[PDB]
Amino acid sequence: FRVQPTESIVRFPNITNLCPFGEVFNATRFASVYAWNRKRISNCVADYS
Amino acid sequence: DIQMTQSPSSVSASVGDRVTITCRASQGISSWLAWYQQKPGKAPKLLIYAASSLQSGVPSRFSGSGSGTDFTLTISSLQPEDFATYYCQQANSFPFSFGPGTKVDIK
Amino acid sequence: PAYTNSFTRGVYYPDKVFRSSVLHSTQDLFLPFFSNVTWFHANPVLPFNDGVYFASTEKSNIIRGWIFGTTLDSKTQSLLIVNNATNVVIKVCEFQFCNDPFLDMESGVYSSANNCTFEYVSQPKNLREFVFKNIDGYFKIYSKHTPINLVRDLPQGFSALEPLVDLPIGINITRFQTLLALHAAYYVGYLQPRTFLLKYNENGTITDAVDCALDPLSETKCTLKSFTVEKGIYQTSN
Amino acid sequence: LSFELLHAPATVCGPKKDCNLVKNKCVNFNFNGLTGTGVLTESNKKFLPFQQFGRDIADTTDAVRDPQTLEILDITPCSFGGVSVITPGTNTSNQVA
Ligand SMILES: *[C@@H]1O[C@H](CO)[C@@H](O[C@@H]2O[C@H](CO)[C@@H](O)[C@H](O)[C@H]2NC(C)=O)[C@H](O)[C@H]1NC(C)=O
Repeated sequence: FRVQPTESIVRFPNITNLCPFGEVFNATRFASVYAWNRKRISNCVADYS
Repeated sequence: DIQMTQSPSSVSASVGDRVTITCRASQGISSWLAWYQQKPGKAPKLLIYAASSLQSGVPSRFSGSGSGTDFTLTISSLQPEDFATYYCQQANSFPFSFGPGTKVDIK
Repeated sequence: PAYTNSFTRGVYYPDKVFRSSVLHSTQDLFLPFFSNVTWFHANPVLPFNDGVYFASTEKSNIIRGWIFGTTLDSKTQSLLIVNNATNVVIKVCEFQFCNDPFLDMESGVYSSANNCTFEYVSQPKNLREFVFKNIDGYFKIYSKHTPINLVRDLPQGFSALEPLVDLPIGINITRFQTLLALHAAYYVGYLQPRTFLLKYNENGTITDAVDCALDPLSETKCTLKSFTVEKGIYQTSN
Repeated sequence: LSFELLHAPATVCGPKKDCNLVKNKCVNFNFNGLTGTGVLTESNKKFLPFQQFGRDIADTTDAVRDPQTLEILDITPCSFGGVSVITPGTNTSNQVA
């Protein structure tokens, strides 16, 4: 006699410091093509969903 | 969120004087600013935009100046109908914030 | 220089496992019991042979960081672990330095401003003990603050060093030197693979350990997996 | 969006989703990389701050610290065993226990 597992759970530390893409894709004023602006996003948790 | 903290609270002057109104910001609104004239009992009107420009119709005595964080509006030939309050609306960040106001009186 | 003997000092937690009333035996890098450790009193550059045991009894804050590297130049990184009055900075940067570097801004950062990679700020009468090792691209630091008073040599007792933080630098390190606040006694000891018999109490804190290679009695203790043995003859090794 | 790879460790890396914590039921668990099957229950064990999970004498994991909330959970394997049929013999009756 053996009982089988019913669910599967996963636990990971709190997701913190999400990457600041919100400013890049939502900024009110973008730049003209000749002066394309470069933003080095670093040290962050990025979700592309 | 950017707040307008223009320094002159009120300026006392008369006809044929010189009045400078300095507007202060908190981030990079370098070239996105407008000025408005608010006569009591009526809606405001635009006279200066982009921190350096002249609206089609306004006389050639109100001049905008300044770029970056500080912004100054100067008048050299003050006229009685110009006596009102002035606001420096921003245009950089989308939630635009108006100014406090600056009353000018008859003295 | 001067030679002093470390009497059962330099035992840290080899892993983050909680064990209660278990006489665990582990194989890792430990400072051998009753081994001579060089005494310094001034501070030249030192090699990094798989690990170093740093102990300083200075009551002031003159000792305020360390540097690491193998062929330190502007092309290779270096470990800047200086200790400020309120914080620390972990500056792994591709820099070199002139002779006699220290902190009074730093005396070594005059030319140490080249191609820096990663930064971190974690850490802000008694003895400071530190163990440094760099394995599989991970740099591990163990520290303990034990109150010692009116004793010349290292105190006779047991103290387990707890880890502070592991950093993924992934660079080569061969030379080691401290950054003395030049505006001075500290001990150095080296770690080589040894077999230890850690004894965890009911709270998970290590209380005593046995060096399995010091003398035959210790090897007998390690074989029986106990800290006490009874009358008889025991076969231990070959 | 221009990504780039280098020998240095990655600083921008994807998130790890989590499921809500359940207890008193035999469920597969993945606590920060620890994989196993058992029943999770609240524990009174006292962990040192750096220690993350516990092991028994036989080097079998028994206690794990939840990552999101710093609490200790006891791992107990869910019940198993054998089944035995007690009979008085088919020559007398077919009723069994
Ligand atoms: C991880 O995130 C959870 C979710 O907010 C945190 O849980 C809260 O923590 C605060 C801090 O004490 C409590 O006041 C709340 O009551 C908690 N809420 C829940 C639902 O648990 C948790 O503290 C975070 N952990 C870390 C280490 O940051």
